[PDB]
Amino acid sequence: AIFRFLLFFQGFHNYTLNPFHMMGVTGVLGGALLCAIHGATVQNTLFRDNQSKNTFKGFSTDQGEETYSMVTANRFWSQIFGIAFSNKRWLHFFMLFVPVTGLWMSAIGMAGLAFNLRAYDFVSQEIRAAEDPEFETFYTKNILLNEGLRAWLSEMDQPAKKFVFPDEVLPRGFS
Amino acid sequence: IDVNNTNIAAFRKHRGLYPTIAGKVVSNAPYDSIEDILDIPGLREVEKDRLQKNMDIFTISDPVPALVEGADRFNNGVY
Amino acid sequence: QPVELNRTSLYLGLLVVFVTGLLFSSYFFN
Amino acid sequence: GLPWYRVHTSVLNDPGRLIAVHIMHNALCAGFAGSMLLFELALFDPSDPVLNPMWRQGCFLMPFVSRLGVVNSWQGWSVTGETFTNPGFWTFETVAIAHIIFSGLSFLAACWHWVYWDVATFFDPKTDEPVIDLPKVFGIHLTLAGILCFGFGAFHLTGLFGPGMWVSDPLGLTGHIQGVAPEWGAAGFDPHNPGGVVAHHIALGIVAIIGGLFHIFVRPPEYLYKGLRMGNIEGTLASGLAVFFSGAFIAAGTMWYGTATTPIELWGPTRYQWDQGFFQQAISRQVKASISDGKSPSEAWSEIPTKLAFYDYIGNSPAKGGLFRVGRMVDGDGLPTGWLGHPVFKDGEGRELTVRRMPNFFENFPVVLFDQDGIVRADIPFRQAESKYGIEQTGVTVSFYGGELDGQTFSDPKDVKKYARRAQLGEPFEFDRSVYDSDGLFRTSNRGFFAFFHVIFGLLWFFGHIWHGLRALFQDVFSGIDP
Amino acid sequence: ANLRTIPLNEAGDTVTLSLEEFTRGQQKFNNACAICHLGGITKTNPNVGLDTESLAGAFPDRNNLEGLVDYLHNPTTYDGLTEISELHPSTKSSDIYPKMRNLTEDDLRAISGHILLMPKIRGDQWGAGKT
Amino acid sequence: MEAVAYILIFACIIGTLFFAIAFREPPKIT
Amino acid sequence: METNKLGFVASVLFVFVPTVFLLILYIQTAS
Amino acid sequence: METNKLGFVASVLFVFVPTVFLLILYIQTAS
Amino acid sequence: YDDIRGSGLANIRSLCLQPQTFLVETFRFVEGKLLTRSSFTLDQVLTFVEQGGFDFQPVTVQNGDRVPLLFTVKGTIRPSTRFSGSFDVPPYRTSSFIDPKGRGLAVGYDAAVGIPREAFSRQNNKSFKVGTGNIVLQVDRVNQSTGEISGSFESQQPSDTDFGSKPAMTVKILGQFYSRIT
Ligand code: CLA
Ligand code: CLA
Ligand SMILES: CCCCCCCCCCCCCCCC(=O)OC[C@H](CO[C@@H]1O[C@H](CS(=O)(=O)O)[C@@H](O)[C@H](O)[C@H]1O)OC(=O)CCCCCCCCCCCCCCC
Ligand code: HEM
Ligand SMILES: CC1=C(/C=C/C(C)=C/C=C/C(C)=C/C=C/C=C(C)/C=C/C=C(C)/C=C/C2=C(C)CCCC2(C)C)C(C)(C)CCC1
Repeated sequence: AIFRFLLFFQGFHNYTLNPFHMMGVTGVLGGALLCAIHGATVQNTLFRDNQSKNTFKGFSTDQGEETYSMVTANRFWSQIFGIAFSNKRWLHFFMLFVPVTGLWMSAIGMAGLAFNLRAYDFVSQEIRAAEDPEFETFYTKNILLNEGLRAWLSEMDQPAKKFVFPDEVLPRGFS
Repeated sequence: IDVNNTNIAAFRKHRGLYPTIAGKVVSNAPYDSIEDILDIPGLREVEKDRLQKNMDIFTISDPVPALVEGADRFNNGVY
Repeated sequence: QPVELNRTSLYLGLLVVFVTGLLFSSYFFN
Repeated sequence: GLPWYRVHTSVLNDPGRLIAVHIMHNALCAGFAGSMLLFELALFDPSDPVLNPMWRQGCFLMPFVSRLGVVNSWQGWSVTGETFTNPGFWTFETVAIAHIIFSGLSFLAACWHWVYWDVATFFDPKTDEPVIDLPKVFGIHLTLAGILCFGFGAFHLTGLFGPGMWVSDPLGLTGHIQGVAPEWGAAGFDPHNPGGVVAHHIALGIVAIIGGLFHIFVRPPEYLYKGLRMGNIEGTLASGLAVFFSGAFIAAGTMWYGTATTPIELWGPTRYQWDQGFFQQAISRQVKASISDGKSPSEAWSEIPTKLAFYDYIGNSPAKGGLFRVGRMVDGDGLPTGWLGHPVFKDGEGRELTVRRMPNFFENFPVVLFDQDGIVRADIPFRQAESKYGIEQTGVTVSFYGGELDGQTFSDPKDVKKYARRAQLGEPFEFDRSVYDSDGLFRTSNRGFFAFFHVIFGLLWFFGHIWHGLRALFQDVFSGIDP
Repeated sequence: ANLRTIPLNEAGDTVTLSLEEFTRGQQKFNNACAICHLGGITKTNPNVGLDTESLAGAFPDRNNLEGLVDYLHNPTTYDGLTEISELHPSTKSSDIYPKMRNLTEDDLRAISGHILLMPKIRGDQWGAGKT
Repeated sequence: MEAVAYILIFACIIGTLFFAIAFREPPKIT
Repeated sequence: METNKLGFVASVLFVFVPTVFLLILYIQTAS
Repeated sequence: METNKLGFVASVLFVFVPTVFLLILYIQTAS
Repeated sequence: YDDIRGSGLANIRSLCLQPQTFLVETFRFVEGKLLTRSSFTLDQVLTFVEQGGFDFQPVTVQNGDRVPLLFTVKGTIRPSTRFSGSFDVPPYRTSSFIDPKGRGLAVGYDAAVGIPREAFSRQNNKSFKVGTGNIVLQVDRVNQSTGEISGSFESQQPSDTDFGSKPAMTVKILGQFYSRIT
């Protein structure tokens, strides 16, 4: 049902084109990036606080000292990525801030799709493609795919509406 | 069905015609006479007589250039 | 206390402005 | 106060400066109301309220101004339509100029309160620290809100000493301003009832006067003073932000659904009047009543008002614009020049055909013509190689009743293929897209834009409510927990 | 019920099918014939479908159970000019197509009876697919 | 003039990226 | 290209009205 | 009025590009 | 084939036609550049009637404007003898082509369904006309031991109009051909 909802939102709403959803995707993908990169950075800047090769026993709950070198991690990411965190508290606030604000921005995009206020189309390109039957962009091929989804789903998506589409008004791509 | 604008897939509709009769009525085009399909320039007697039964639907109306631009009657491309 | 904005916050603010503007420019132009 | 996102907390312990910074928000709000109405009127076309109402023209503040009583301008015209010569004093301009003058006065008063922060009102007598008594101030404020509510609903909306309010018929054709008696029964809770609005404001004015008097003479309990952090002004902000975001959702919902407060002469029709075919059934009912009154089909169909036909345009559904299709509705389909009349499609067999109208969901829709049986009889094809249906293959003719094409019949494939496209968009209309450089893509009304903005406002004020409630309760641990 | 009853021959005699027999034929449709007749049409040629209107309009009329079994005994054209048992699987020609070498007369009868006892169950869901 | 806005904003991202690597505030150990 | 005319002036004030604010805040911090 | 189109955008950058400079300089002096 | 696989040795019996230059008469005949790698060999085709074979080759040549021309010819021997004739150029693409907006002639929309007929109707209703091309075939080298003659041509045929959207221009084509009269 969620998968139908996702494809319905593309075909009827063009939701990938919605910029608030693009920030949602950016926030969620960056949240996953931050989760992975912070875990691996901590795990690879650990201190030698044990004797065994299993470094998971090099940490006690009661200890008040950092279990990983923030200095070595800052050095590594400064010389790999050009920037690095130096503030641990800011790092963990960023790890909070990134997926939460992404998820909020996607919620703003859905609030817009409640009133059908859609980033469906770019008016300049729907114009140009219609005055020029040679102007093809990936966007025009997304608009065509959306029409294909819309006409080929809606007759069984909403069966209260009783949409009757004959086989020869359904947009085919010339099979 | 017209015999100078119509494809092979709409020669299915007739009771027993596919594929040689339809593959030969289309291969030579245009036909001026409606009854010019019955001369059969290279077809045999089993084709000739069977086509001679089926003369109540054939036509010579108009070969549209959008419908004949090199194997558009044979495989238009609509499956 | 007076307001601050350190260098890192300036760079972060500049990128968030610049990337957000690049994102929304395509839709302001429509 | 040092991080950039904390700077306005410099007035958090300075109530004179707090009043200053509030009076400046007032000056900005009223200056925006005045300037926006001036801009809404420089761009307004008052020539006709039938085909170019304010909701087609992107008027944001004008409906709210005219919903209470201010419908006519000093130029003569009126959004109801009549031009005169003595439009009272409360016109569209006087309102914007009053807000501009208020904005100037409030800027000066905020300057005074910024400079003279140290007045002995904001510091208690016993010590000299800045304080404001939130229960007492709340009671005074609640009482003031109570008198303003009671008065507005009992003297401005009733019309006893006020203009009244906009009322309309269900079809939304006789929109005018008159004072509305209160409705105290169950009928007062009908959303499309203005006496309910009048009675609500009356009853809640008495309620807020009593509560404000109770919140001025009765001090809060010692458990609820520390429980709700009643000494913390931040806690007051959190509860006010709660009221603010839940009102936004209620305001947005009642704008999208339509109540007596948002009539369709000002904000236009709702998407739910197109979803159920509200004006379509209204016109069909009126037409058949005239048909059974011994009138011809063309004669009955030409008594349908252009304003009643225009409501059946799907271009007037507020659920049909786009997020970045910015601007006014006539920036899209264009300026309407007239109603083409009811199209009646007839096949080659002489059967009544109906074009399936398109829903609010669809950006574009297959044009398919049904009949009384509901079986497909013609359509505008796509594959057009096994297309047994089709306009020219079936010979569908369109004949118009009413409007500009009254009596005319068209049988050309191009013409029937065009008017079957305009028939699925509702009642067909002629659009001139040269006056406003209209691009052809539908735009939502002021109803849609207001509803969507105030939903975004509800969502961010939900978060702001949470942020300040959590900050008010967890004030002791904001800097950190404990060593 | 009446779905079991199908045309047997061109003489005219509606023959009823057992539910188990029909299911047994349905399975064998999906092991030796669904390679390219899955759905209702033929993948090799998208014009010769296994539909009622096509099979009744075949020459000879092959919308009959005995007609379909006799087709499987001899692959011909839609008009029946050349008996090309080599481009098609054929009950006699097991060397070109080894799929029916294990199928008996009952197997051919059941697979031919299941093709003609769907179309009033489905309708426009077997003929050419639901678009 | 719509490409000009995009190229100018992209140049602003690139300038911020250079200045936030090259002229970054030094992280001092305590 | 039938693009919004003010879409240029919307793009550049969207991205430099905040930017100068940040630079103001940074410069007054650095001095 | 057949006026220069860019005369608007010339007028406003002529008078606020220096202005923000002054405010930057003032604000960093005041802080 | 492995010797010619990757080389390109392809690019009355089989009559192959190998252009080496494409002068388009822009508003004089200027010669562009071949943007379709090497697929211009009209191959395996007193009066001569046209036959099967690759009697069409769509080649896009290139100001900075792509011109997609459908190079085609549909419709005693000594070192001077010429078979001058004319041919019917079909449209570049057949009527089952669809533009970026969903519209087409055999299959497709009949109008722009992006907006909701107007001044778009020149691109909406697509046409499928036919053009004529004059070709003059020169015979230069004749070897009767194999039974075959070869020479050069000049052909003037129109380019594509995008189903009636833009005025096509005439292209001059020169190159050697070789056929086996039998
Ligand atoms: C007998 C006199 C009388 C009469 C006739 C009315 C009549 C009316 N009152 Mg009422 N009122 C009265 C006395 C009276 N009142 C008194 C004495 C008080 C003091 C308590 C009130 C306090 C009051 C309030 C607070 C409200 C009314 C409202 C109304 C209107 C409700 C109709 C409507 O639009 O729904 C609108 C609102 C609702 C049907 C309730 C919505 C509440 C939602 C469901 C809460 C949850 C939403 C959540 C916060 C956000 C959603 C997020 C997301 C999940 C969507 C109606 C005309 C409502 C109104 O004016 O709406 C504009 C309204 O909110 N009255
Ligand atoms: C009545 C509404 C209201 C009020 C009075 C406040 C007041 C306050 N908030 Mg707050 N907040 C609110 C709503 C409100 N908030 C909402 C709705 C949200 C969610 C979006 C937030 C989320 C929030 C956070 C996360 C924080 C605050 C903080 C603060 C305090 C510091 C002030 C500040 O941030 O200045 C600084 C702001 C700037 C210097 C520039 C901000 C520029 C904004 C983003 C653009 C301006 C847009 C436009 C001009 C404003 C018009 C809005 C329009 C929609 C009406 C202050 C007491 C801070 C705090 O807790 O104090 C210690 C804090 O960190 N708020
Ligand atoms: C391409 C056009 C778009 C532009 C996009 C670029 C936006 C940049 C925004 C500002 C970012 C820099 C903030 C301050 C950083 C810092 O303090 O550096 C200080 C450094 C020294 O490093 C430092 O020096 C300091 C001591 S001192 O400076 O040497 O005295 C020392 O404390 C410190 O550790 C050391 O790192 O040098 C500077 O003075 C930088 C200030 C230059 C002004 C910004 C660049 C302006 C654009 C230049 C190109 C013109 C474009 C023309 C076309 C329009
Ligand atoms: C037991 C298995 C099969 C059965 C019962 C079967 C049945 C049939 C029948 C009855 C027809 C004629 C229908 C008509 O044209 O009206 C036919 C045609 C056809 N079959 Fe199948 N088939 C089987 C296996 C296959 C397979 C595996 C293929 C895959 C290559 C295939 C490809 C075709 C083709 C291409 C045609 C059309 C040929 C023509 O027009 O003569 N068949 N089949
Ligand atoms: C001095 C004075 C005066 C005068 C006054 C005046 C003249 C005024 C005014 C005023 C004004 C003239 C105002 C205003 C306003 C406006 C506003 C305040 C607004 C706004 C806005 C906003 C807020 C927005 C934002 C945004 C954008 C841009 C878009 C979207 C996004 C954002 C949100 C960012 C007088 C004499 C009387 C008195 C004395 C004093």
